[PDB]
Amino acid sequence: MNTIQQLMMILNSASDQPSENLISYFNNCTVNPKESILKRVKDIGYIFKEKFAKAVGQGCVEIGSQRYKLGVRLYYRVMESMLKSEEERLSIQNFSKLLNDNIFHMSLLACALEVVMATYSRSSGTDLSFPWILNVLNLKAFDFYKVIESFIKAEGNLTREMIKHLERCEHRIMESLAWLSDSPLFDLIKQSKD
Amino acid sequence: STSLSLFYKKVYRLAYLRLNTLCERLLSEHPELEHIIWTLFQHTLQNEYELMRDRHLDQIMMCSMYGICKVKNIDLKFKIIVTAYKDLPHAVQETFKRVLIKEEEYDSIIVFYNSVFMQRLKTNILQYASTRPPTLSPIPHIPR
Amino acid sequence: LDYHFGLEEGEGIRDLFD
Repeated sequence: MNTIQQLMMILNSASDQPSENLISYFNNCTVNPKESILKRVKDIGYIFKEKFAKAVGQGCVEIGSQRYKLGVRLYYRVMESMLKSEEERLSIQNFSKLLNDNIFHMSLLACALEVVMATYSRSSGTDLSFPWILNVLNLKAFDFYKVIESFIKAEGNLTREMIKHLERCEHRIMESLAWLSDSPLFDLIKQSKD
Repeated sequence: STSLSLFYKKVYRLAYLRLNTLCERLLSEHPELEHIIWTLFQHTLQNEYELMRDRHLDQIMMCSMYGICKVKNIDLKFKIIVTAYKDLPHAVQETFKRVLIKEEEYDSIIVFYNSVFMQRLKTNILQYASTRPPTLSPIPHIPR
Repeated sequence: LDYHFGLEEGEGIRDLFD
């Protein structure tokens, strides 16, 4: 019963930086992640615009920036929702391990960017259709998937169409992508077969 | 390993739903076949996982249907299976026209069954051939 | 709804990377 309009208003005014509360969580960690988190956002954004422009026909594409930023605003809003949630579920305030994991932040961000770019599909060479974002970030399908269900429970403002799109990406990971030879899954299966 | 169990759990639900969809339209005459096929299907994902490598879930699915029918003498042509599959909303022709064989070689889903599938599973598929009832694998709950 | 949530109450995003 959600409309595209509300999430659009939320992201439009949301901040590009971690909130006071999110930093609160960064400072509660055995190892402080605020540093790697900011730097990662800086570099990926640099890589993302160049790639976007390249995939999009050719030249200079002022639209790549506007999207990445919306991605980041969602990324942070979702990370803080997940943390608040975990805190009331396990009653601990640390989380150092989760928040220092490169893959976790890599997956959250991608997922968040996949949603933002989805809404603006009706906006050559080829662009974003779901798998694209993976290659752009050098992120495996099996890792992305690990972030999907939580992302859906952390963001109460997702449309029906957006959850639907997220599920379709998940089904494609499960049907083949997570089974490619480059997939961490086979190690996860071997590690378990012993 | 939450990651690995979440993954399998969901891959089973998806797989079963698609299997149940095809079996209800293709094998209504023999309602018993679905549970045996699902058993072979699950056995594969769980124990012959190398078979999925660079391959598609639906290719193993249609190959299990075609298999058990064979040992139970139920007449089910692959051409009939393909046509139905095409009706599923996510279905892409390429999934049964271009399937991996050895290294970089692709051919129809038939060459796959006969050249790779049947061989890796021949031994096991035989169990079900025994005129004795099998240890059917548990169906994915999937309520709600 | 109509989406399959496979996580159980005793499970959370933190166990997925744990």
